[PDB]
Amino acid sequence: ANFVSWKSRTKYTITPVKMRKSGGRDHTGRIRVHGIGGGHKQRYRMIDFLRFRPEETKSGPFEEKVIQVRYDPCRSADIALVAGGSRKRWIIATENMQAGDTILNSNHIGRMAVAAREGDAHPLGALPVGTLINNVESEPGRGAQYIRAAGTCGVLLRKVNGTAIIQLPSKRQMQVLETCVATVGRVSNVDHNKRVIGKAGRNRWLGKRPNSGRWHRKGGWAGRKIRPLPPMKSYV
Amino acid sequence: AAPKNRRTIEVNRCRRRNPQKLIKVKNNIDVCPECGHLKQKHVLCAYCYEKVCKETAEIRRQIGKQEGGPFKAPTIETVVLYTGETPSEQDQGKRIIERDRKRPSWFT
Amino acid sequence: KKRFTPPIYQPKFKTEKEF
RNA sequence: GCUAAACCUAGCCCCAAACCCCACCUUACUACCAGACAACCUUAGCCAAACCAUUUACAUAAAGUAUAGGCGAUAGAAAUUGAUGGCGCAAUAGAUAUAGUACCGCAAGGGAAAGAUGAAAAACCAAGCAUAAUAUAGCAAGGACUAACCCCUAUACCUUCUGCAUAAUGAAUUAACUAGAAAUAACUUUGCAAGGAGAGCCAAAGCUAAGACCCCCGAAACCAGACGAGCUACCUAAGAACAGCUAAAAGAGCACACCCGUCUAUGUAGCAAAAUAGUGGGAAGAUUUAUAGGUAGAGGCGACAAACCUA
RNA sequence: CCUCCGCAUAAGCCUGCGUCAGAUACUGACAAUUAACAGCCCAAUAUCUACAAUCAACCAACAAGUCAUUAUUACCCUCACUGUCAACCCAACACAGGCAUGCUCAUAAGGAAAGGUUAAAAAAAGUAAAAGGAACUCGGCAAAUCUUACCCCGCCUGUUUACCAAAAACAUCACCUCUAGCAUCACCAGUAUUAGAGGCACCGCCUGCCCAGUGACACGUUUAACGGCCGCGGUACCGUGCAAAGGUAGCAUAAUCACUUGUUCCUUAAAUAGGGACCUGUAUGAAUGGCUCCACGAGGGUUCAGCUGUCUCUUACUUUUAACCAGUGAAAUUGACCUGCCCGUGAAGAGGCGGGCAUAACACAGCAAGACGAGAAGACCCUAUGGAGCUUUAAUUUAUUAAUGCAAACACCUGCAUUAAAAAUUUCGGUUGGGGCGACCUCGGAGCAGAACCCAACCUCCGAGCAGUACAUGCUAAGACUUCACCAGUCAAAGCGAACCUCAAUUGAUCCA
Ligand SMILES: Nc1nc2c(ncn2[C@@H]2O[C@H](COP(=O)(O)OP(=O)(O)OP(=O)(O)O)[C@@H](O)[C@H]2O)c(=O)[nH]1
Ligand SMILES: [Mg+2]
Ligand SMILES: [Mg+2]
Ligand SMILES: [Mg+2]
Ligand SMILES: [Mg+2]
Ligand SMILES: [Mg+2]
Ligand SMILES: [Mg+2]
Ligand SMILES: [Mg+2]
Ligand SMILES: [Mg+2]
Ligand SMILES: [Mg+2]
Ligand SMILES: [Mg+2]
Ligand SMILES: [Mg+2]
Ligand SMILES: [Mg+2]
Ligand SMILES: [Mg+2]
Ligand SMILES: [Mg+2]
Ligand SMILES: [Mg+2]
Ligand SMILES: [Mg+2]
Ligand SMILES: [Mg+2]
Ligand SMILES: [Mg+2]
Ligand SMILES: [Mg+2]
Ligand SMILES: [Mg+2]
Ligand SMILES: [Mg+2]
Ligand SMILES: [Mg+2]
Ligand SMILES: [Mg+2]
Ligand SMILES: [Mg+2]
Ligand SMILES: [Mg+2]
Ligand SMILES: [Mg+2]
Ligand SMILES: [Mg+2]
Ligand SMILES: [Mg+2]
Ligand SMILES: [Mg+2]
Ligand SMILES: [Mg+2]
Ligand SMILES: [Mg+2]
Ligand SMILES: [Mg+2]
Ligand SMILES: [Mg+2]
Ligand SMILES: [Mg+2]
Ligand SMILES: [Mg+2]
Ligand SMILES: [Mg+2]
Ligand SMILES: [Mg+2]
Ligand SMILES: [Mg+2]
Ligand SMILES: [Zn+2]
Repeated sequence: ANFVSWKSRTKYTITPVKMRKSGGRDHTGRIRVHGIGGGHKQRYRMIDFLRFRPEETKSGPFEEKVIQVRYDPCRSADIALVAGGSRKRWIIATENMQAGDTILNSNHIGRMAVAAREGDAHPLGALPVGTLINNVESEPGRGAQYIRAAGTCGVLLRKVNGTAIIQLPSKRQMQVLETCVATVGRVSNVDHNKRVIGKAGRNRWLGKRPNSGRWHRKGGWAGRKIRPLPPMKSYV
Repeated sequence: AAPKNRRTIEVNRCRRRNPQKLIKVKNNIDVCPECGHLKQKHVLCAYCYEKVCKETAEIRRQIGKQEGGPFKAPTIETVVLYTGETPSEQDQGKRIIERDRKRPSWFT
Repeated sequence: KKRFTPPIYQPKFKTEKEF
């Protein structure tokens, strides 16, 4: 096939980017994932998951102003247009994030624990134990990859050594270098879990094609499986 | 239903040469005393009828020329006058159709 | 199973001939 | 006496010898702009083994020997030896070929037919019918007879079968075409003869040579490589359509266009290789639909109907 | 008189009803469609571009949306090329089909249902119909009217076998199970309130017990995984066995094996129908989801009332068809036919044969009893050491992936093993009172088969797949028998060497080990 990924943009921007649906088809053209196809046309809004990204020629902790909080078609959680210095950028909005709020992004790990305030980004080592976090990075400077869905909140359990233990929303524990940044509070759109589709048409709008009509026998995997919680996933 | 066997040429000849199939000789043909062409007794002579039809066509073309358009039928009688002929007292008050030829002998 | 035998068209040249 | 009949050369087959202006990869046949992308990788299967599973061929002589082999079907060496046309075709033949054209298919691809005067054109015969329809009764004829019929006798053919007039198969009919290939061992006839044969091989009358016996059409299939998503299944890009009324931001109701195809009738070689008329379901949505692109057969796609993927 | 239309653009086609001349909407020649409409575009490098649309204004949103530049550097000096026709395309055709868009919404544009006659049957379309009003029929199919109420299934809108099934099947919101801690080609430019693999099916009440077995996960757990959820003795409850638990709630003659038309009440004059019930199911039953229920359905039943030609019971008329006249002109089929009826016969249903009867010749229009009529080398059934699809817990494999372990190298790659996943190749014996099921398949004895031999049966009856004794139960060798072939199986003189086999069957080749 001649499939070329629409994700060719190289420069970050605030403008919604015109996407191209895949319908679950790989670059070879064959279906790789079923149940995807159609739905309302959407435009991608480039999200800056590296919350501590000091502006060019600048460094150190910096503040920003929340211009607005906007529904994002590409994400369960709604996003926020956060502007600082002479730049703007899309970020993941926390639960109680309103327009006009001030958001602090710092890389400083003080000897004491910073007073956690919802919406700000601090290194995990700077947070008090037990604070609710989101948009956690696997490695320092990698960028947020975990706890990004609507209403998801990780927990800061321990800060042994130069490492921090994070309870992910799936309850799995995660060891990360304390220098990696994570935002305070739970992700916005907390009531996303209580959304009623109502009609098959709404699923088709969202872009989920109906399940296959073929009847499958349920094997040994089907029965409820109670397992011990998996061990910590370490990144040190 | 389809034929169970081919019908022979003998049977076919019987069927298609049975006198019911054959054309019947017509004994009602006769010579027209006027022109001498053949005509069926009850039917009008083809030659004479064609003469009359052609003269009628000429007269009707003159009628159309005089009328000059559709829906202009006269409200008076019509008389056809040929070369060398003048309207009579009866012809007075009637639309005159002039034909540029001698009156046919059969026409009166 | 459904049985269908597609019609077979005779070549056009056979019937297109002219004096 | 009409359809028609014929015809001889266009060419072809097998051998020998010999080695063989401009435009055009973009939507080919399109004068004229920054590329970068580059090829190599065991054939398989049918089939035989009466299945199928290891397996199953792709000069002479040694020799069908050594060997291999579900040691079986079958496979099978080497050393060594020495090494100038036609008892062809002649227009259903011979090349498919007058031409890879016409035509058919989206494409890969399939694939025809035929012509006949003469030195000069600046010169009686197939079927089918008609001449000429038919006379009681009968496998259509035979014995006959003065006499066509009338009289008497007579259950078409082929194949298949225990057995067929069989109401079992095939056949309208004419013309043309259309189907028994060969080893071993024997037999017959020659030649020579304990030897024969123009190296090799055989031999306790054999050896050498010749003659003479082994068909045609037909599957569903299997595998390899191409070609196909202009139909249809689904998807991608960017478009278009949805009157009117009730209701009110509705996978809402009635209802056009539009999409579909519930039931009836007709049609069933049809207008149509799935239609027509009426009737009916939806008709602002999970809708319908124009354009271009994508997924390819050990596959794709599928609101699974084993659906659809050029009837 | 009709008008579905029609006129343009798109797409498609490619000169395909313009003129002249010849023929007999054809052939040859000549001519033609003129760009403004449309196509054919853009110099770079960076840098910008949160705020739909819907009369965009209130409003209401969700499915979150077609519409934008700047900065510097370059640069004008010189309107080409191509489509333009038509009665047109895809359907083998001048095919009643397919065919996007803008206007026209019945037309200003575009067309002609009747070749002529007659007015037979049968057939098609339509209209009208006395009295009755479903008495028709499987069924109110069709037609006519506009019409109530109760059930089953599915919640619903949707989807499906293009070309016999539109459904109760598939999907479906909702609920639930399982898997996954993660980024530069899908999932996803997403991150556990996410994504994927599934089951069931909105909602309401619920979803009972069981982990013994299989599977899966773990190093015991799991059933909203595959699945399962009882007896005995005594006279419902009193004791006992067994099991993992003994089917719980609910519903129940069900779309639920049979009994079946279950038994009753209602409904009808009459009901194998329908509805309501039952000590109604050892073959009901709970996300293999159970009950209830609002709406909805061309789904399947039943029904009030009306309606009507469905019918009692058919009739009349118009059109088409039809028949006749004219033109043009197929198809399957066809051994030949000089092609009768009755009875009998026969390859077990005669036009053709035997005995009777009948019998001038041919047309035309109807009919469908026969020509075992045409049509498709029957799709039913069997067979073939003929296929293919699918499933596996059929045989053979792991070449291929995924894991591991061992080497090799210092995670990857390579080689070797093991385990899974996925697959691949191939087969699915025979006899048989058709096939299947059952039984049988080899050997011996007795009858059938009385007397040389031999004789079938899914015929009648018995048995065998050893055992015992001996260790010359060694070696050789004439001649014979022979299970109707061969293979195999038998007996045996003489001789050497010695001493001084029983038994009816009591078994199995080759290759290969
Ligand atoms: N067997 C055979 N002989 C041929 C063939 N063609 C040609 N010849 C022979 O060639 C010889 C010479 O032919 P010519 O035509 O007379 O002479 P050429 O042209 O010098 O001959 P080539 O060198 O063979 O071309 C004659 O003996 C021919 O018969 C062929 O096809 N087969
Ligand atoms: Mg399902
Ligand atoms: Mg074989
Ligand atoms: Mg064979
Ligand atoms: Mg050699
Ligand atoms: Mg030829
Ligand atoms: Mg003749
Ligand atoms: Mg007969
Ligand atoms: Mg016969
Ligand atoms: Mg037969
Ligand atoms: Mg026949
Ligand atoms: Mg397409
Ligand atoms: Mg509307
Ligand atoms: Mg609606
Ligand atoms: Mg099914
Ligand atoms: Mg099926
Ligand atoms: Mg007409
Ligand atoms: Mg007529
Ligand atoms: Mg009446
Ligand atoms: Mg009745
Ligand atoms: Mg009634
Ligand atoms: Mg009745
Ligand atoms: Mg009806
Ligand atoms: Mg439904
Ligand atoms: Mg529906
Ligand atoms: Mg579909
Ligand atoms: Mg169908
Ligand atoms: Mg359909
Ligand atoms: Mg249907
Ligand atoms: Mg269902
Ligand atoms: Mg009834
Ligand atoms: Mg006629
Ligand atoms: Mg009889
Ligand atoms: Mg007749
Ligand atoms: Mg019959
Ligand atoms: Mg028949
Ligand atoms: Mg047959
Ligand atoms: Mg076989
Ligand atoms: Mg013997
Ligand atoms: Zn006259």
